[PDB]
Amino acid sequence: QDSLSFGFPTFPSDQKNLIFQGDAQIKNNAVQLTKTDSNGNPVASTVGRILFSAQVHLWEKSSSRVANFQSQFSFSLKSPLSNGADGIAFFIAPPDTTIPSGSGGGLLGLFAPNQVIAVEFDTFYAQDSNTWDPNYPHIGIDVNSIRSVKTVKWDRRDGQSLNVLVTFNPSTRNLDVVATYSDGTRYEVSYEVDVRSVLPEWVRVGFSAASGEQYQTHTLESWSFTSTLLYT
Amino acid sequence: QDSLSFGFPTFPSDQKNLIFQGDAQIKNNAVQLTKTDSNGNPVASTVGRILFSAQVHLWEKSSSRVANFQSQFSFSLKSPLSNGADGIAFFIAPPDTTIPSGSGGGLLGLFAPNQVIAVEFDTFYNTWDPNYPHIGIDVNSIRSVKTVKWDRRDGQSLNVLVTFNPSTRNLDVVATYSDGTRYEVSYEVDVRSVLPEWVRVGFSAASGEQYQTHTLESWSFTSTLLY
Ligand SMILES: CO[C@H]1O[C@H](CO)[C@@H](O)[C@H](O)[C@@H]1O
Repeated sequence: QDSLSFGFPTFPSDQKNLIFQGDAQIKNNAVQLTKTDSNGNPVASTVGRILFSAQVHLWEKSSSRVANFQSQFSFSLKSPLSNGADGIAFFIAPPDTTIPSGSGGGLLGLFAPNQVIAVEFDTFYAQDSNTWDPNYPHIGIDVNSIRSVKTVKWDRRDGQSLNVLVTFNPSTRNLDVVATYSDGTRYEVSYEVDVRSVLPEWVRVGFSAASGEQYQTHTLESWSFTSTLLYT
Repeated sequence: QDSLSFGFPTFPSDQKNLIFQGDAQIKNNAVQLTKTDSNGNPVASTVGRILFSAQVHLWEKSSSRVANFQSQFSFSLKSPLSNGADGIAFFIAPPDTTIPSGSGGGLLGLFAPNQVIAVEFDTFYNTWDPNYPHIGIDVNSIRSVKTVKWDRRDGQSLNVLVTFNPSTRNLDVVATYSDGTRYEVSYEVDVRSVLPEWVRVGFSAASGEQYQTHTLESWSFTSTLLY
């Protein structure tokens, strides 16, 4: 299909179109990307992801078309500890994408110790961190093997849902990210990217998250998406 | 998802979200539900269907909701015969649905010699005048619970709109040819009484000893659960 749209106001336990990978599963009408115990508390050493089942036709070389798409979602992170980790990310990858061996912790279940576009919301501390202040969490845009090609400082709020809207306009090639808490606190970051140079014509979209020695829940509460091929 | 929609203005050969069953395959940027030879001519004894891969949440008991959905599509039938058979149908069925054994010819690859709702366009020859083709609505194991006379036009595209309103439970069908000729039929149907909460949607077609192409040219669909 040239066009595809879907919306999950919530995530009841009877899901059919989600592909669960790792520890990802539905609990309390939400997708718990990372494992949680009997009490709803997060645990260490966990990675999980979900992908929508239908593949998205991102671009078509034969018609010189590229899709205009938008992904809106909300999540919340909760941790008994003072420094929850590691983060959650919205990503776009080849259809057969699977959790890379050894991609736990700060690798978010997305990178091995490739072809992908992702927007990560990190709360973990990084030694190097050449694109953001390691002393504070950040939102980062990932293009292929370049993580955080662009970032913006962000604040972690235990238990608070963050509303995010990721939009891509093939005309300007701008990948725009806007995130806000319920009080209106807003974070913005955008970067130019020709999706044709990093991703195949057909892809799958979803989310990934992980917790290494430090942990926190990565609760995806809602998600809507739309894509339409446009000439160009 | 509570809502799902997708659109196929055409059907290029590099499909990813279509479950092809039987002889159904892509040719000339269209779905050829029934088999055709090297010259594109229809052949006898063939059955084929397609289903969109993503399941549709038609209704939900927990929240007392039923979806409002619309399915628009266009198809054309062609045959060297003056009595091309047997027909094409848009249908809704359980996600794991497969072509029933011995469902060829007049059974359109939908019925065995059963949870489903379908709108069929029959050209072969009762709740209808066998003297001419007809559009029929099928509910569960009851074929043509209601029908309306229809005219087959070799090689001409028939645009169709099938809609379902949960408030009235009316399943409406409107079909037209490019000259404006219009055919319509509607029937009240509580989807909860014949289909499970999650279903797959698609098309089916078949030709027995009499044949014709069943070419699905385009298809758009949308569904949203409503209170
Ligand atoms: C101690 O290191 C581990 O835990 C931290 C915090 O969770 C991760 O960033 C890291 O990748 C390892 O998994």
